[PDB]
Amino acid sequence: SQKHLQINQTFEELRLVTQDTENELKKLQQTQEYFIIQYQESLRIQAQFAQLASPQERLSRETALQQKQVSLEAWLQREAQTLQQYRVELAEKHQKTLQLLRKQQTIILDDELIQWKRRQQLAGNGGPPEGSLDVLQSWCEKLAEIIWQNRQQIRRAEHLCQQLPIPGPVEEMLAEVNATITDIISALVTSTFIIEKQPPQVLKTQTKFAATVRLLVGGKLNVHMNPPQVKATIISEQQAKSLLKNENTRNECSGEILNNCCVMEYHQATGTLSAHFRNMSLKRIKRASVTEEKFTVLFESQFSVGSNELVFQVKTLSLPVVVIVHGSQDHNATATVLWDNAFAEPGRVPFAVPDKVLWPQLCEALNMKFKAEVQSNRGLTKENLVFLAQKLFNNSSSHLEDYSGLSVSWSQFNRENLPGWNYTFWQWFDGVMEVLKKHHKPHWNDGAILGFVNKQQAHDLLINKPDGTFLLRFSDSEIGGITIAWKFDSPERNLWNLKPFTTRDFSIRSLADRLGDLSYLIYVFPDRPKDEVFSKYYTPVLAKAVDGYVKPQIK
Ligand SMILES: CN(C)C(=O)CCN(C(=O)[C@@H]1CCCN1C(=O)[C@@H](NC(=O)c1cc2cc(C(F)(F)P(=O)(O)O)ccc2s1)C(C)(C)C)c1ccc2scnc2c1
Repeated sequence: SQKHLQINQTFEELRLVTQDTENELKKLQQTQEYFIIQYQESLRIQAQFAQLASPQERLSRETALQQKQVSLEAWLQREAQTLQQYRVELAEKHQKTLQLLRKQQTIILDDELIQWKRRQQLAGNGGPPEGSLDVLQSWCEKLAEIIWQNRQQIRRAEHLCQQLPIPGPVEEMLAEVNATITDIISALVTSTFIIEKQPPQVLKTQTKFAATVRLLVGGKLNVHMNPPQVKATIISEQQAKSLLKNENTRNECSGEILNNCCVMEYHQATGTLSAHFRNMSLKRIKRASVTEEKFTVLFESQFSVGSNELVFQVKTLSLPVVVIVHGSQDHNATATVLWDNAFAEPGRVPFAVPDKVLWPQLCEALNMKFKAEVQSNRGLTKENLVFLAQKLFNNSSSHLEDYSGLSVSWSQFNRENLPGWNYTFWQWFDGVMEVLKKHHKPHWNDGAILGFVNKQQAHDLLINKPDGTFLLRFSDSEIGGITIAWKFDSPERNLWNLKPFTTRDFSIRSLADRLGDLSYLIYVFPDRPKDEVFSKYYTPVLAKAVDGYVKPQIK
């Protein structure tokens, strides 16, 4: 990888300095224990002076006992300042380790984890998959091991201090180290409670749904031994906003979810601690445009780490969800989700989005969504984007760079209607994706549908072509309509436009079968023979058993 090597180098340095301070601490314990024994030897001198009944040998033993006393008192005094100096040195080393650790955690949590979440958010719009949490968990486990080893080293150092107090700067250094450890652990625990698999963002009521919540530090802390219950709740955008500023009622919810409790399972030979909610269902939704109303599944859990007196209340909000009830609401609910996933700013307050965006930014969102909806690598070309910009901005320019600095508001996108129509831009664009997705994925993928050309453009492309040359185009006046533009010289007219076919027409007779019926359609623009493009789709009429055919037979 690239910057991942520097992260791994910092982990190896943190591992080394943590081992060094463990070695210094064992030495500090031994120095203090030997000092305690030597202090008791100085008390043993005074008892020895009271044990000389004896006659002439009393003077010889007294002079030696006094010399031992002088040397031991001088040793004890030097050792007391050595104990002091080593405590300060150990505390300075712990401070240094915690500062390097804070910088490393900042990279993992505010950079790498945020990028993974942004990829997850964009995947909701058709973007490339976030990928596995394997390296994030591997990094978080190391942060947990290093913070924990350092915490138990400083608690051992504190215990040596309470057993043999030496007043001075050490107490303030230890208080500062304890405040630092407490901040690192809380940030790590609260930030590694993440949603691995988001619930659906266009959420239909009474529909079984799933979500997976994982705790990246579960394996390396005392959490997997007593796996906590995770509770899912649906809350409104306002309730989510109040929860973030801690100004909430502690129970506010906007509906009920069935099978909303789940105990995290620990998977050994992976180290993963996760709650797999597989059978959730929105039983009811409480409402305050319904299709613009955002909710979030709040996941919350409470667990302790290593000790009774160390409990965390973790909370994580899913990506905003639009709740629907009928299915016909999915199309408008999708626009709200699309704009949010694409244009949410980092560090925003629960579910704020920019009012307007630049046309190239919207292009990137529509192309991503289009490719995922039609399941093709054939997305929106520069010419398709120009056609869409012309429809949106009511502009004539055929140059994509002329739209680069133009902005599109949420209202121009899915509120106000296009120039002379009773529909919005999004309704039209989603009408195209829906008619393609429903019946024409292989035709779109094959290049059989030009689509994003206007009536005048189709006219100019077909004028000088042989009779019977045609193209398939998206209708301007009918949502989800596909119209045939064709050239065929006749006294009354040479360039023709067929009345659009919609999903109802396609359900009665497929596009390819209708094209096969029209004998005046001979070449698909530019020069491809019709049967070469559509014959694989023609229906081979099958005889029926009700008509006496005992075996499958084509008529
Ligand atoms: C009758 N059967 C069985 C057929 O399939 C034959 C084809 N057919 C027709 O001939 C229909 C019947 C009425 C006239 N007609 C036409 O096609 C005639 N054309 C038309 O009636 C029209 C052409 C356009 C083009 C657009 C447009 F370009 F897409 P837009 O971008 O929105 O401006 C919009 C509305 C119309 S109405 C034509 C060929 C001049 C004769 C037709 C076409 C589509 C449908 S959908 C349901 N019935 C039909 C019938």
